[PDB]
Amino acid sequence: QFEERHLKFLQQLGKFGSVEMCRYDPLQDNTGEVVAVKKLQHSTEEHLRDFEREIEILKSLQHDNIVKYKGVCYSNLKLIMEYLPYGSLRDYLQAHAERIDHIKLLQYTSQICKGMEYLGTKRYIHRDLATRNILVENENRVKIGDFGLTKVLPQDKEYYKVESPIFWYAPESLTESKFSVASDVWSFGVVLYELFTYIEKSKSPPAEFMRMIGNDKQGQMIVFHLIELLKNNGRLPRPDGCPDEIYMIMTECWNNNVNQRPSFRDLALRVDQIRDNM
Ligand SMILES: Cc1cc(Nc2nc(N[C@@H](C)c3ncc(F)cn3)ncc2Cl)[nH]n1
Repeated sequence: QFEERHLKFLQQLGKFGSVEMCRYDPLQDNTGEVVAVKKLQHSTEEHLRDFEREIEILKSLQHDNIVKYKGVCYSNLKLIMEYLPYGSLRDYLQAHAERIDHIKLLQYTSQICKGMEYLGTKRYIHRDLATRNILVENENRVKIGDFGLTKVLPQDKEYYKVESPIFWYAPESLTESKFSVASDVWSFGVVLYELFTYIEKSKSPPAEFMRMIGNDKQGQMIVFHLIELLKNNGRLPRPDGCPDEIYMIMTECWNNNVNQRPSFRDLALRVDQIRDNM
């Protein structure tokens, strides 16, 4: 119930659709809060339907580590969310690496873990866990910030079959397009990896996987060699300075065996506990 004429454009925030920063100024004086505004660019009939489910998913979530839904706006459906001022975790970490210690990295880890644990109780599968999709609210709090690929599990099965972010994808997601809580855990493992690399560019999952495959490989061979690599227990390497106990968590998340991957409940308790030993 936001009126389009009351959303005053401040700046673009980034790019299935674009995000803008706007001030909702309903009294048309100069007051009112800044908000984030997501819309589709050239909306095909399939994209609109998916965007409408994204909205209902986001509207259905209330959690300290999940970005807050505010409303919608029709002229061109726009989704209105709270504005989180420190940007993506990926960008915040690059910008402020010098001030972020391992204890802080594990505070973030733990909050992402709690948000995912909560998603799992709603039977939601995120499908796009990555630091680019986590927002920073302040130095002490991060929020899962985008739900554009998120799906609801069917009532009677524990997975769901659908450019993908292939370097964050579990093997069964690459080979069968099967997504589950277990494949979110795989990707979480990649998130934890990103964090302890501090986003040093040549240590990103794409750069590393491309070197391990061979930087000669292009187009469509890439995914085939990645599947092969993962099937042969090829893995992203331990980041410089990542403690043994943390890399062990990553490697456990990256089990080819779906059922042997840990739960977000398990992950949250171990990370919290490692945090205290520090
Ligand atoms: C929904 C929302 C976005 C913000 N804020 C910012 N967003 C962005 N980029 C967008 C594309 C983005 N959206 C979601 C996400 F997970 C990451 N990045 N850059 C800087 C800021 Cl400050 N507050 N609320």
